[PDB]
Amino acid sequence: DIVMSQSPSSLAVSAGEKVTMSCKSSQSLLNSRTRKNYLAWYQQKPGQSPKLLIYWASTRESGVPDRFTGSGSGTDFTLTITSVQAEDLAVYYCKQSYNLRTFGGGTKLEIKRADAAPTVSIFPPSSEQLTSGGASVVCFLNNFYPKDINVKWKIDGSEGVLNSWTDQDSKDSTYSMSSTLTLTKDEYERHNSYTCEATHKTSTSPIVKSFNRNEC
Amino acid sequence: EVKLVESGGGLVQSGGSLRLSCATSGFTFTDYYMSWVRQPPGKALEWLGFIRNKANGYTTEYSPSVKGRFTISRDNSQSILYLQMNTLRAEDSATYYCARDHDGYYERFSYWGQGTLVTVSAAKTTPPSVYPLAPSMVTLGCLVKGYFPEPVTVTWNSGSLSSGVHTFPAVLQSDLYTLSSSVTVPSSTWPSETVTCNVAHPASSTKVDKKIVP
Ligand SMILES: C=CCO[C@]1(C(=O)O)C[C@@H](O)[C@@H](O)[C@@H]([C@H](O)CO[C@]2(C(=O)O)C=CC[C@@H]([C@H](O)CO)O2)O1
Ligand SMILES: [Mg+2]
Ligand SMILES: [Mg+2]
Ligand SMILES: [Zn+2]
Ligand SMILES: [Zn+2]
Repeated sequence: DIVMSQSPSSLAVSAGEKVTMSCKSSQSLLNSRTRKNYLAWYQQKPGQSPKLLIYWASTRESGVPDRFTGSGSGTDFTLTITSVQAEDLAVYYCKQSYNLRTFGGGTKLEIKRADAAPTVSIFPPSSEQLTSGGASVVCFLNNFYPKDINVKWKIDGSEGVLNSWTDQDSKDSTYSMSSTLTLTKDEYERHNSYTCEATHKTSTSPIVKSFNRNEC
Repeated sequence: EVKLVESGGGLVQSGGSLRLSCATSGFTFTDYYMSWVRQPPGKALEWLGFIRNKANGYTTEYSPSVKGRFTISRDNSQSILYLQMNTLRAEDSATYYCARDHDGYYERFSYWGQGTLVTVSAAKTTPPSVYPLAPSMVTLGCLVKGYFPEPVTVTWNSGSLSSGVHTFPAVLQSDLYTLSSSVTVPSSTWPSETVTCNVAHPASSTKVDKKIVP
């Protein structure tokens, strides 16, 4: 059959640097009839559809930046991005169309940027949820880098939690993360202080945000 | 302007069937092969099959992963592409894209639709509960809690607030999804001006506006 393989699985590059990525096919994609390689590259930005960048191995689609260049022949192909931009954050796929079509497994390009501390916000449960017997406390850890981060919840001073990180931001190359603590109303009502504490490598001091139920 | 727009995805039980459509415009439909490609959440693109152009008899081909079980057809009067899916299984859960394919000259998929999400599950449809997240700059949110299946859409001020917005990917917990969205605006602008999250959950036809009130 025709097996398409890509490398690396993922890598991160700083804005302005060069990105190199590879695509292999189990058999030659060089069509003897037209003497072209039936190999195309697609870019898929977070939560977007794939978009054509390059086809016939090296032909850059109109509207696609000069910084994207496809190369290689036969079984081996390379996508090169010079002077990478923040907006270039995406999974990049190669695809043969020599015999039906087959996509490679993709290469995830992340953007390296300077370390940035998160902005932390805590939100008490809404009365419209409380009416119903539940109490979700939410903390946003917004616009930080790098991705690793620790969140602790403290209720009246001591430590049902859902965490979610966003994809990397296509503009400032930051990540954000939400932490949601869900309690019953009966349990929420037993305690006064609710605290989320974010520890990130940007500071040895956790960022602490809190509210007290008596102050609501 | 070339347009492709898939519809028809949502929740279906194991063993059931489902038919997707892809409305096209802006190009000579019959000149073109058309393909379907799917993508399970967080995974790679998978080519599924194509239907050829007029010059080639509108014949069909399929990946072995789906041959015998999926069927591609086309309406040449209305420029609509179809995918018939039968005997669906868990692994068929995915975003389905239609893409414009070969014209006899170029080797490329030039255009792709926005995608339609198919979920294969025995779980019931459950609409979301939508809760406000209120406390130089101020960060507000909406919590979109306890829904199934994916997806939901979240906008802010019917889309006029687009900068300083992010939506946190949904997390599945005990058979339901929850997600949240943040919006950051100048504190001189809220609560003095209105901030509202607009939430839709197509599977239950849920439409919600939630004003963030101080
Ligand atoms: C129009 C015929 C073939 O086009 C396809 C196809 O299977 O429909 C689709 C194309 O994307 C491409 O994969 C070609 C494949 O390259 C075979 O096409 C040629 C060839 O390149 O040798 C071209 C012309 C005639 C054809 C066969 O010799 C007879 O149909 O081969 O396949
Ligand atoms: Mg307790
Ligand atoms: Mg056959
Ligand atoms: Zn207590
Ligand atoms: Zn055939």
